[PDB]
Amino acid sequence: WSVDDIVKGINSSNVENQLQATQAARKLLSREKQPPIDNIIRAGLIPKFVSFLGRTDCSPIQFESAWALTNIASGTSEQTKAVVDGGAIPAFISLLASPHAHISEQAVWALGNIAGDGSVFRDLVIKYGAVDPLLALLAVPDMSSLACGYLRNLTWTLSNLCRNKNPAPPIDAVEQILPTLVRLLHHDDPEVLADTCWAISYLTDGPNERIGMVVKTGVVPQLVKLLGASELPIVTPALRAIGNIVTGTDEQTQVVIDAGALAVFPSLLTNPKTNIQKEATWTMSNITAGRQDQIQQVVNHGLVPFLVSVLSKADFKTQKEAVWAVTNYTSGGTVEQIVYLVHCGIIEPLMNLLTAKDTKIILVILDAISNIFQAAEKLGETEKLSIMIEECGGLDKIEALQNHENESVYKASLSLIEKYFSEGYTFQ
Amino acid sequence: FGKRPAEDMEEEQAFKRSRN
Repeated sequence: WSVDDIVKGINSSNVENQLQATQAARKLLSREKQPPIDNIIRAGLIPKFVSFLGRTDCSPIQFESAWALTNIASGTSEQTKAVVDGGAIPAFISLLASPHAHISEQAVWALGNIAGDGSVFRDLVIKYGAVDPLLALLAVPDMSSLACGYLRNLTWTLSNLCRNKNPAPPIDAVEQILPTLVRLLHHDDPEVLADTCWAISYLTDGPNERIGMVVKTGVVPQLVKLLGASELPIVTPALRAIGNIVTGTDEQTQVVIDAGALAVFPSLLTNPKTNIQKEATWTMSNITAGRQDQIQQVVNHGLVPFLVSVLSKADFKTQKEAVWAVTNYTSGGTVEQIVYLVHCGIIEPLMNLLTAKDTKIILVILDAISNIFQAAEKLGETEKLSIMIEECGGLDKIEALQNHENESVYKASLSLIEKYFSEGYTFQ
Repeated sequence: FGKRPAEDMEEEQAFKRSRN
């Protein structure tokens, strides 16, 4: 059909001619590679589709128009906005109660698209009262009463209500949605678990208050389990959620450790996927940023050698994260812990990254070495450590930095040269 | 040397989906 033929049909007072045109429009919007969304908007059809959502009598045209509008709302912000301006949100929310499951579904989907656009339309969908009727659909006794296609859409739309910052989702909305997300995180469908993990990913990406909310529900254990799933779509978000939680307080970080996250991290730190390695090493760095007893659990779960090898073998983005992990460790750790780091052969692969062209990272490594030297001083083993650094070719790279553009680099490298180059309570 | 927040995410879930 032409867009003209669709308009002529929709404008007909004949209810069957309207359905036929809306079918034709649903096809243009779904089957086409380059859909004529802008043509349909300009033809002034959005308001008519939106009122077809209200046609209880003819549930076919409720469904067909819900599809059409889904796909229009799936475009650019201009196109989504066009649908919202056409009054679509409260009409979709009304359809959530539809006794026809597949129409409810399409409304769940449509609302998901709108909420996905950003913080504005997210907050708006909530304002129109989308939460109560959405959670009500997952309020059944047994989750497996719902078809898996219908359930994935609900979980996805729910994740979009948890998404974005500036501002974050309203607290009242998060408090209400979380109990359902806990229940969803124990479902055995991979796609649902990925969607749920994404939701919790977004909720933990904020200040400690928001993290506290997630932690109190008791989901950290179950996330740690999902950390070691086969399905990479589950691991990626689950790891990001865990990473976000350890950005919080020492007590919040401990929940993660207490939940046995450190057992799974060897496979994360050596994952086939670059992205998982980075994120794992980033997560590690935030734990080596913590209390000395937390550093000791990193040591106890045998992870230090894994960080040492990530620092050697990984791509640069990941190596940067290892630099941070190692330096945080040297900053917070006891002399005993630093000795152990040296024994795992940190010195060389760390100092190798001094030839990196990243002024920030260079300063972080020189700090690490400064910290290690202070541990050495307390043992009276600055000579031994000097000689180990010379043997790792690290002295050549420190005095190489005395011809660097940066002044912090120049003076930090100088102070090391001047100062130091002129049981586990020894570096042997 | 304290806690550091995340970069941007490389592999993002869909914002919007069309039904095809």
